[PDB]
Amino acid sequence: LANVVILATGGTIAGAKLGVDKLIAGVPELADIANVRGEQVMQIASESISNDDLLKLGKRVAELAESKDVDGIVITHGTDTLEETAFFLNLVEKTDKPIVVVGSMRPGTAMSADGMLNLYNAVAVASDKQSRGKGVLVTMNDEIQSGRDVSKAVNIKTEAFKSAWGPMGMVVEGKSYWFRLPAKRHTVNSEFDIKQISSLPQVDIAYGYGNVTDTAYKALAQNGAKALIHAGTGNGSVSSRVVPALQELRKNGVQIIRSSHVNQGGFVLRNAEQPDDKNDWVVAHDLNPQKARILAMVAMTKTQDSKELQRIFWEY
Amino acid sequence: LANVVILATGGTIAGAAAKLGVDKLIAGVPELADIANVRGEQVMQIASESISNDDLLKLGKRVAELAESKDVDGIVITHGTDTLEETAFFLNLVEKTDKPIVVVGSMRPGTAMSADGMLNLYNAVAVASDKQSRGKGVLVTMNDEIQSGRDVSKAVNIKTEAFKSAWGPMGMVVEGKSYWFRLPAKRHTVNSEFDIKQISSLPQVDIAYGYGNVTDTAYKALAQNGAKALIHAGTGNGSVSSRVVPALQELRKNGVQIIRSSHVNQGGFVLRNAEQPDDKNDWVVAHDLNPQKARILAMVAMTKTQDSKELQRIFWEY
Amino acid sequence: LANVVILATGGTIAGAAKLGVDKLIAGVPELADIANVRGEQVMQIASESISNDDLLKLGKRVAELAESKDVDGIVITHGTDTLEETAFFLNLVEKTDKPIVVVGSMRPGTAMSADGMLNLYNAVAVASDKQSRGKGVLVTMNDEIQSGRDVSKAVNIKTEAFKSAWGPMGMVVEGKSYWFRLPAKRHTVNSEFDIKQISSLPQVDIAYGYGNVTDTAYKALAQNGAKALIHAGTGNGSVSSRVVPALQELRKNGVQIIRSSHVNQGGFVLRNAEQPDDKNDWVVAHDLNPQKARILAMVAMTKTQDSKELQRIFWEY
Amino acid sequence: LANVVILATGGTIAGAAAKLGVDKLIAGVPELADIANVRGEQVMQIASESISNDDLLKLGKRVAELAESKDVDGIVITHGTDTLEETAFFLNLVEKTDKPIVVVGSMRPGTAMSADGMLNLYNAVAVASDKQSRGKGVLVTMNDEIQSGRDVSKAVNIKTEAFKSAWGPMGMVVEGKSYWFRLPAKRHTVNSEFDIKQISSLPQVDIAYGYGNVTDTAYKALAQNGAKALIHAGTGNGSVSSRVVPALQELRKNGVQIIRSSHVNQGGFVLRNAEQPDDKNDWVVAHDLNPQKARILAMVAMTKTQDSKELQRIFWEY
Ligand SMILES: N[C@@H](CC(=O)O)C(=O)O
Ligand SMILES: N[C@@H](CC(=O)O)C(=O)O
Ligand SMILES: N[C@@H](CC(=O)O)C(=O)O
Ligand SMILES: N[C@@H](CC(=O)O)C(=O)O
Repeated sequence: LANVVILATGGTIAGAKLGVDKLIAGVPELADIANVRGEQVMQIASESISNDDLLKLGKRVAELAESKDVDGIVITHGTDTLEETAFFLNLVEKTDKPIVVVGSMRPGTAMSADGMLNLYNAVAVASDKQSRGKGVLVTMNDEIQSGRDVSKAVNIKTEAFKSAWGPMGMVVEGKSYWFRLPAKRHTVNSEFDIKQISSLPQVDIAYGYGNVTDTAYKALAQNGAKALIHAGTGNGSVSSRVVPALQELRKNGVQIIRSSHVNQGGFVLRNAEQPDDKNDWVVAHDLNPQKARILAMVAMTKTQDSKELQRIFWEY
Repeated sequence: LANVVILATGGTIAGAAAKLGVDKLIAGVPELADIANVRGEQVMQIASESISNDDLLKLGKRVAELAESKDVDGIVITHGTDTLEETAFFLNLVEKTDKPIVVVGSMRPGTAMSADGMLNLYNAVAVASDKQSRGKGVLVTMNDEIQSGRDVSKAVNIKTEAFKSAWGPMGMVVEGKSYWFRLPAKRHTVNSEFDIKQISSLPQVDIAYGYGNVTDTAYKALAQNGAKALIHAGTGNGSVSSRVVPALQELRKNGVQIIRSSHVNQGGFVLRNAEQPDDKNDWVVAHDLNPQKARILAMVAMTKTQDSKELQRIFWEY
Repeated sequence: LANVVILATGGTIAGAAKLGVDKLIAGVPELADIANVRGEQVMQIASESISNDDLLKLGKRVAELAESKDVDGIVITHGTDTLEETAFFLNLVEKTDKPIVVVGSMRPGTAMSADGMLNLYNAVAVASDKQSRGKGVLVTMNDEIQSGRDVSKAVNIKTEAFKSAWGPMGMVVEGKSYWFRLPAKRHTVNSEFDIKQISSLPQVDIAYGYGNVTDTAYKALAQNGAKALIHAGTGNGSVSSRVVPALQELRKNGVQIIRSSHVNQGGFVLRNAEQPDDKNDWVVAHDLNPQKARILAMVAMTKTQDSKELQRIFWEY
Repeated sequence: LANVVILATGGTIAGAAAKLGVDKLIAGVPELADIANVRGEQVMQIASESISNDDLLKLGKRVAELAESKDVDGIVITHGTDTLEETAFFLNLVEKTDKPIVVVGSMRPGTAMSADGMLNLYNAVAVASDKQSRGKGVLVTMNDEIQSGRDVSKAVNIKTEAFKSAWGPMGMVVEGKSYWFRLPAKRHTVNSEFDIKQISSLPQVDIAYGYGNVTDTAYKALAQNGAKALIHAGTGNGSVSSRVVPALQELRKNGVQIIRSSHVNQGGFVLRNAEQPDDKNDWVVAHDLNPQKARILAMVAMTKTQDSKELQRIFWEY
């Protein structure tokens, strides 16, 4: 049987009160499908995660990917920032070993609680040869989702996690069924490595909407942001009122990254709504504002060149 | 034939955004003359991502004058897509009329191959001319759909199907004809307690985003710059970082309404007292409304009340 | 507390369709907090094998419970395969404002993370709720309140199996109902149809359109007693060259021809667009998928044989 | 510039359906000259709902000779939307080439307002011309998307977003540029074991629907009239009424393959041995393939094997 480690971090799947040992006891069928062992990396509500928490989780994952005693890794996590952690690990963990991030929308105490099967399915996928080299996976709602572009898109319901580019597969009675492969750079073919990463630069997000001002953009840069993800309307559109503040912030050395709150499909096109070449801005392509923040943080451990940041938004 | 007035505000539907005047928009769709007697007004000429609260008030005031005119049966607003959903919701809350109000944009300018603007405008006029549209609240007619101005949202970039609601389209418009499948359940227009006739100004409301390692910085800065309500665009169920809760409690003590929305915009809603102790903090949940919609309702509402219980009731009924 | 009766019909919700209604209820003790619940076993079937006579029996029992002063709301537990056919049929023929809720599960209560427990809780919560009065028949899976009219089994395996092209009308969360849309189409109290009057349904069958299809399924189904054929066409109810002559002669010999599609996620079949329905005296099924259009074709033909009245019905329900 | 040949077959994309020649389709998109050296051929002029197996063989042999030509870089087929998905999957199985093959149609004719054909055709040529398309299998380029011809389906009537896949678009095409976000996982084109150069005819495969009170009649008449496989378009997970199981045991006993598909088409798939005992019956499940797509794959598989176990492998790899 495969050797799988579960790194627990908290979340509703642990309602964040249960320790990894009771999560494992909760799903006795795990022993039918893998030799499982757990660690408690942290116990948090994922809306409260820090950059310190990600670095600790990422270092611990790498240590396990380097052990020959570990065939696959499952991370139990809060749903609220599951997508951010999943994408982070996709960029920085240079391993073909299966990494599965999994949450639940209900606590194990609720009627029809989703955690038990989610965790069974995360271990099955963590144990499957088909998962090797696929990059980071999320195994909720009987789907295999890419950790790059899966997002918490529906509140309350168990089908919370969607990608604009579709599920890559499904998992049913412990069996993995593939229908698509990834096209963007991940894990083994990533240029980033958590091994070379000691700290993450500060990246914040400001929201675009009618009558918005430059207040959040200025205040976030004054308080440490090295890049601002603009969560614009439409195709990363920027108010004529705020454009001059973004110009001034870029000259001031802040990367201006044009994402959107248009998250079910499509992508932000360079030079369409704003003269990005002229302003030395970047477009976040299809990536939603919290995903763009992660790719921006990870990329700026390696470069501050707006041209290289654009290539990285076009490749990951 | 109904008397339909087209109010032009700009947008890609008038693009080469916001370069063609209403008379060339109308002259580009000669078939309008078959379904209605149309006339045009230029209310403004803007890229809608650049809208001000001043422009919104101006539009709500002009719509109100046309609605009470006996020579007007329906009103079409041509508009940029980027904040179409904000304007549509605003009109839905403040125009106390039964007459059809339709907001319409296009994802492609009229010069582009396979431009969506001509059929969109034809459909908007058809819908605004139709007795079925009366009393339905503000409607949006893109991609052959009749969408509620309340909860339809620009959810897909680039593609002509950009506008979605979590609760589906209410109907379709095909070859000029409206087909209804659902009716609105939330208060609007005729049955709203709000009225543009009594609204001349709007309180400042701003939005801040929730994500990993977020700080209280944006909330504090926005409140220092005049925000009377902060929309929290939370992760998950309006969830709030432990590092941010202290600042939201101070800001509420200071008289700033705290309204928990989310960036989980495909379905579901934010539940009172689930992720945060709203009753304890005297906060409001925004129910199913996305952050930009919650802003529009928050600021229409606070023309009338600062009581957080009334604001919660409004977020549950509108 | 509301008085709610559960009628059990089978389905994976009752899987180990092997569990009696008394076990289903006991397996959700929380039902005691939200209603006074009684169970009856109407039948114990896999819903893929349901018959017209199952439908009438279930409908006639629902009508008797609706007429009773001691019943506030009704829940039917049902297999998911034809849940959408039963829910539409009940929406057409039950003349009552009392809540009727149809419910199944995609996994048996024996499975890890079984969905049947919360589904039944939700069905009783919604059947108990005054908000449900006058709304027509409802389906309460995946935390949603779906219209029985146009909800369909659209996704295999997963618990979000039920979708409507027109979206969920609401949700049910911790036993409370949250409404966002109202039905537009005729249902229940405003229906011209009544299960009280119906003794037996006309025979109605369905044939599929596809490349290189022939007229064979259509003639064989009519030859074995179909009074109406639901064409499950490509595209906008499109009909092959090769099939149009056989459908014209069937119509000529009194078989109703109803143009549906296997294009089910949205849109509708438009009269006179792909085929000259006025000339052929055919009918379009509007938005209704083939199995839905079959239900409505059965109910409609208990009243009329006039193709124009059938088209009016397919435009109103 | 790339050499792209357009094989025209009819459809709404050529409507005044199937009335304009390939020259008029080329002339109505003058910008194609900017992106490729385009040449055409009228293969047939039909409403795609009337297509035959003869039409498919002739089109697959045409596509094969052109792909074999060193003066052709990519191929575009202009087609009716009703059976576009069947043709596309057919070609993705039988055309052993890394050269781009794009099937395209339109939901509105080019005379309608905001007609979708011009941009769809431009995009099909752009993708057919793109080095990124080589090796990807057959593509469909409608609604600014790049869809796999394997599993894209006409899922929405009337609207230009008609074509969807359960597994999402692979990419998008915007201002003639291709943007990829997934790759195919299933066997196609060059790694197919099937080849149009070896196929002179197709076995007869027919489709029958499952629903309440369904009987065995359709299954028996279709087999009596020549079917060698029946595609069972079941409720749920390929479920079969107990009124019908006996009839299908009989037909399989008499050599007719029985392939369990479903009318549950937005997601999941039909699981072997779950709803019916397929090992015991010697039946095949269609996996994620919808009934019309299952038929295509059955027909093509049945030109190389009558072994139900080999057919099931094929349903699992393609
Ligand atoms: N607030 C919780 C929600 C969840 O886990 O579902 C978390 O992310 O930890
Ligand atoms: N930025 C433009 C885009 C559009 O109209 O599609 C606007 O909102 O005006
Ligand atoms: N075949 C079962 C499926 C289910 O109930 O989920 C039935 O319809 O009875
Ligand atoms: N009936 C037409 C429809 C279309 O092309 O959109 C066809 O398939 O030929």
